[PDB]
Amino acid sequence: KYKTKVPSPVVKCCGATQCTSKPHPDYQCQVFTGVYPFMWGGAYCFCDTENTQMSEAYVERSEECSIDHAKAYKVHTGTVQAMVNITYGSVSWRSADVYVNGETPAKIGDAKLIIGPLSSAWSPFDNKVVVYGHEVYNYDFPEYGTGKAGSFGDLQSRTSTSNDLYANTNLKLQRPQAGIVHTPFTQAPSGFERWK
Amino acid sequence: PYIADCPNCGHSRCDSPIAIEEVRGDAHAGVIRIQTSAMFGLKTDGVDLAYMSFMNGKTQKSIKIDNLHVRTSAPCSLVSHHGYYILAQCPPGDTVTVGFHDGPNRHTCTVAHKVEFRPVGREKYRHPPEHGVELPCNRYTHKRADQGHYVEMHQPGLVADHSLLSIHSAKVKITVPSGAQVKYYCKCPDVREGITSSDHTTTCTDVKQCRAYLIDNKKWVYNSGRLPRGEGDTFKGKLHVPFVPVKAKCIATLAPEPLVEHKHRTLILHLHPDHPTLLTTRSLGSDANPTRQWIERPTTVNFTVTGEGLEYTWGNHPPKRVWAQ
Amino acid sequence: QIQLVQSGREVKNPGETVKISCKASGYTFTEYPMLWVKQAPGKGFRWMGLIYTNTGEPTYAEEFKGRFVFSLEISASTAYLQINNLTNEDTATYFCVRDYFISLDYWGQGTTLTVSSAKTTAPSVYPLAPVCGGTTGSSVTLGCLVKGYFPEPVTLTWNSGSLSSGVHTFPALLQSGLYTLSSSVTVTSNTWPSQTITCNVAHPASSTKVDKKIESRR
Amino acid sequence: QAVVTQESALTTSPGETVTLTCRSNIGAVTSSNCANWVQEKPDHFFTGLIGDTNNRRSGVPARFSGSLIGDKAALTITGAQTEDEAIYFCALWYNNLWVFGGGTKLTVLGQPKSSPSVTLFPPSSEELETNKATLVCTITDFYPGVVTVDWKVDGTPVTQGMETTQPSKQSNNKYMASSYLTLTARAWERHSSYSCQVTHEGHTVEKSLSR
Repeated sequence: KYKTKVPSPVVKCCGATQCTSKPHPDYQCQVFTGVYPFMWGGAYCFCDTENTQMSEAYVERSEECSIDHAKAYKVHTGTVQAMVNITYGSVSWRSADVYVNGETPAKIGDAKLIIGPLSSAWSPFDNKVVVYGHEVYNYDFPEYGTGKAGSFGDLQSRTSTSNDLYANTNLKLQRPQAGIVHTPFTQAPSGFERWK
Repeated sequence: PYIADCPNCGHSRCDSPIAIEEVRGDAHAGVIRIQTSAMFGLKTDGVDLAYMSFMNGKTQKSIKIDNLHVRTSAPCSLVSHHGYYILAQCPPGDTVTVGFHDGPNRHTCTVAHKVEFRPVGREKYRHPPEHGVELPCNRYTHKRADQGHYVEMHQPGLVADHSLLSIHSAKVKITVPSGAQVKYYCKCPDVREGITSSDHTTTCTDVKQCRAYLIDNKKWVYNSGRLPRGEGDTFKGKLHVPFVPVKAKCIATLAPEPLVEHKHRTLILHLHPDHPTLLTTRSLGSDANPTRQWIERPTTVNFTVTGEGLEYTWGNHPPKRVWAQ
Repeated sequence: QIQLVQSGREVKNPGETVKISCKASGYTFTEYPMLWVKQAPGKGFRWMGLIYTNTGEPTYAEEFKGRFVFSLEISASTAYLQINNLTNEDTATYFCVRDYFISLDYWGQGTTLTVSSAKTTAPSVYPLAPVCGGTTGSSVTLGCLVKGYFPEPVTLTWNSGSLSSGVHTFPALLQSGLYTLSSSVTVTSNTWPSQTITCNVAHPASSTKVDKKIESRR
Repeated sequence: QAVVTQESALTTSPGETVTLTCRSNIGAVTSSNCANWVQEKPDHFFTGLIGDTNNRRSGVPARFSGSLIGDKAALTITGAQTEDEAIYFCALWYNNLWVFGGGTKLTVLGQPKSSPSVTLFPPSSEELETNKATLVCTITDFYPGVVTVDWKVDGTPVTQGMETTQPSKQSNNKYMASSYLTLTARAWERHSSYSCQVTHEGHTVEKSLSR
């Protein structure tokens, strides 16, 4: 889930402050005029329409993104394993980890054993998978870079470290009301909020 | 201790020092991490986390925490404070409603935020019990020795203070806190920047047409949305967060055991939970044929078990398994 | 236990710079930052700012943001005040102070600056011995007159500082564009002139050091 | 941008209880102002007494306690002593800077009076070799700290040539001062009787030299 970690808006008191499209993820910024911002002393900007307010807000990974986070995957077939016990013959023991590919031995104990390949290639994982903590979902996640806001993957970071991401959150700033300092951020709660 | 604009500050939109931003009802353990714009913790100088520094005036007031109240639909329970930030064990609530008592006044602050507490588990409780299994919840720490993240905390912008703009018996008279930087002019033409000690105003007379400002950037702030930018620069002040979300194993849920009843390749199960419990199964044939249903109302259910087996998940109670030959 | 000992007092003509040191003793420098206070001749006490002896960041009072610069020889437990482009109205005494216990707990001795235009004149050191006749009491008072120097300061000791009890050193005073100072010392009548008593005077600005033994007039 | 105000001077007697206050121009003083009390003894000697309203610095006698009384910070000396005679300054914190009060001069009854110790020295000879002569009159250990010094060359009140310092406080809390009478090598050799007269708490002390 996102966090609309709003940078603190500019308030020019008499005249405009043009905004620029900073490279923050989903950097929504919209200049606003026609304010009279009550801040602790009543208003403070002495004009009345030239009072300008520039709201800016970008999307950022939550602190929970590091730890409580869904996780997509493109899943191929790989190679299956097993801790095969054989309490063999009179040997009476070997508990060894093996493979399935039909030329791999595993000389753990005394016996050499070749397994598979199995005929039952049903990977219960689908091609596309989402993963969450322990509950694994064979979900057709839309993709990195695309996820519709509100839908799953509104925030899409490659990894946790990745400062870049894709944040289609439909974050739309609105003008603050009646000459008061604040930042209307109108936004879909995450497609990670739903999906839980 | 920053001061911002609380939205429904008892009456209506005041400017409380405990103005609530970044409500996070995103964990599971009945807990919310909150940021006041007020920085409680140690005093102004050096002592005792359990004291209380908010802004009164331009000034702090680093005194005792005596009667804090976070609350929601019900009164919450504090967990710990550090910096601008408090952790508190709350129930669910449509809103969040915070406030201490200075002693002369209630002086609270309140806010909207959708809160819930699902515990982790297939049981949908409303509250953590005393018993049950432990399993990997998401939750915030008690502690402060914490660096797992840090939020930008650069300077404050100016602030209004019309207590400054007195009158010099005919002219409007600005003063200064301690030699702080007061940014000044009036609608008329007079002194145009203001980086001064206590000035007068030659031209204008009315207090209501002048720039009562306080560039007082000796201490940085949280970068609240309810902050005016310090226009000069992105000063330093990268500053940690205490209450990281951690992988605590909450003391957690458990649903009452089922009543297993045999039939021919069929489990009748008279069932009777405490709370809404997500039951589900997996007929282990390559035909999965699973089932899901939250059960809060006691219900006798049925499961066509096959020859090879079925499994059965009474909430976060462990999964069962069954031979029905 | 805690001693903050400051540099000695300087004289500087307008426009110059000064670096005043504060050497800290008794505490761990790093857990207690430094307050710099100006007590101006008439005006009373004023906070000039505070320096975080841990990070090194200074806070200046608004009155002091500009010509004033705090710094620290961390390594030697020293904090320093530097006042650049000295203005004549900066004559005053500056104290370093330790911030602790929700206030200030220890203050230094003070370093007094006298911003003033003037050349450099070495002092004349004159012995002051008792009147030519008699002088018979249980004790005896000798003196030392340090006349006509510029600028401040001068230091004065008696017998290299081993004789400090019974000493009165009199604050320097400006007369006809020059400073004059004096000191008296009182000892038992058996000590002098039996044992040698010597006035030690230093004037750093002129690199003048004078040792003057007090001799009997006859 | 705040003004701390303190009583100007207070006089008490040994054994009494005296209260000094510290008022803030912006509002009541509160615990978040962390009132500090500092004492200045003569010689630019500073020590901290109380901090954070009521924390007594270590090694400050218990007769000293701080508190908030009404809307101001207060310092109470319970059993004031003669040694407590000094200037007390209060300091208040205001979210980002400190503001010091003007200080209160406190006077405490004690220290029995003490007469001055006067000594007059003749111009040394190395100095008469400069064509100059300076008679130094030193006055130490007097209390109360106020004196009158009058010079008299040959029976006649000198009135030009003399300079008298201001009483300076010694360590024992008594005072000192010196007066200088500068003549010329020549003025020196002319007149014959010099005398430095010091008037203190009504008695007079005359120290004369004879060339």
